[PDB]
Amino acid sequence: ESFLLSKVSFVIKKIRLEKGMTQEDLAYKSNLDRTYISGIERNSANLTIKSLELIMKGLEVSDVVFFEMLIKEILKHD
Amino acid sequence: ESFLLSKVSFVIKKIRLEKGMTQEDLAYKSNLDRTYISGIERNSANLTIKSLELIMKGLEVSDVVFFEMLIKEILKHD
Ligand code: NA
Ligand code: NA
Repeated sequence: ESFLLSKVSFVIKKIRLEKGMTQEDLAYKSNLDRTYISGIERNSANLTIKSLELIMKGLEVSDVVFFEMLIKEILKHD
Repeated sequence: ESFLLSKVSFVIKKIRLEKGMTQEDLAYKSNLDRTYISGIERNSANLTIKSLELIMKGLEVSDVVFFEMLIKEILKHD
């Protein structure tokens, strides 16, 4: 897993926890099942753009805020 | 179910999410299985004191902090 794949997983999980959400709440709100959410948060290699859009909606985060949090994580830690 | 039983379950879940843990992470660290953790989060009626001590250990919360969070929930919301 490259730094980018680990940090896409990292930012999904970080926002989910910031929001007080379980994996099962995010599964329900993203229309992707709980094993799929757990899998993505471990390795985001095969997460598709369509599924990332569903997860941003289920986190109630805009795409701009999600990608800004990702860029900050890359800049300050890669 | 009474406010007490609901609030034991609420406080367990609240600390679990504050610790960034899934139900499987907590099951593993408490030595109680995932279905047992999920059942007591729904309804703590049959949670024993010994299982509660295993859970507080798996959350790495002291019994004093656990019970102080429960009293603050009861006072503020009941
Ligand atoms: Na996908
Ligand atoms: Na559950």
